[PDB]
Amino acid sequence: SELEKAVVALIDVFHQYSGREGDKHKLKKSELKELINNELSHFLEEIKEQEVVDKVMETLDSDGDGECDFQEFMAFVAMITTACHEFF
Amino acid sequence: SELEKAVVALIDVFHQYSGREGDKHKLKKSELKELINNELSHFLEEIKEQEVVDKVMETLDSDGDGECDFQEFMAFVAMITTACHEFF
Ligand SMILES: CCCCC#Cc1ccc(C(=O)NNC(=S)NC)o1
Ligand SMILES: CCCCC#Cc1ccc(C(=O)NNC(=S)NC)o1
Ligand SMILES: C[As](C)(=O)[O-]
Ligand SMILES: C[As](C)(=O)[O-]
Ligand SMILES: [Ca+2]
Ligand SMILES: [Ca+2]
Ligand SMILES: [Ca+2]
Ligand SMILES: [Ca+2]
Repeated sequence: SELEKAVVALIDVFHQYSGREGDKHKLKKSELKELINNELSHFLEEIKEQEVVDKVMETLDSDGDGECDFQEFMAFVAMITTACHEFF
Repeated sequence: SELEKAVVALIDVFHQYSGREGDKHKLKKSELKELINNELSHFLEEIKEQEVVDKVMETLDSDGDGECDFQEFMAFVAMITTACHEFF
């Protein structure tokens, strides 16, 4: 179904980005930035400044380790979906 | 992108199911049951018993109003994705 498709897309995109460098299970700042810029260009403004990279991670980073893990990525997804859900 | 596709699929599926009866913004038990049975047949066992319908809603229903709203649907999605994410 389309829902099952969306579930595996969420898994797949996190993984193409998280596995690039360092911890293959977490998104560092440069990997988060590339995900947003390449994969969310219709929902979010392109990130061009280091201070925005820094602030975005600061916001997503619930447990405070400096990176975005899968659960944190999932909360980020829920935020965008809710924002899109109620624009309409 | 495939991620933006997944975001709009999440919105769309909740809405086709929630708007069927009563509150057009919330999933009652029969609407939740149909969503899981029709749209999650590869991830979850088909629900055939009222006690399972009752227990599933009890689990998803964080604020205690007897129905599943959008934020609660989003937490349910995060649970299935995490379960699927780490099966592999
Ligand atoms: C082509 C679709 C564009 C039409 C549209 C839209 C729209 C309104 C608000 C958002 C959005 O996702 N923002 N996310 C935020 S503010 N951060 C969590 O997206
Ligand atoms: C065709 C794919 C089947 C292969 C597979 C798989 C798989 C393992 C675990 C789950 C799952 O989503 N369970 N969700 C639960 S337990 N409730 C929150 O799915
Ligand atoms: C070694 As690689 C292509 O996952 O950065
Ligand atoms: C009136 As209807 C087709 O949204 O249940
Ligand atoms: Ca990484
Ligand atoms: Ca973190
Ligand atoms: Ca309803
Ligand atoms: Ca509820």
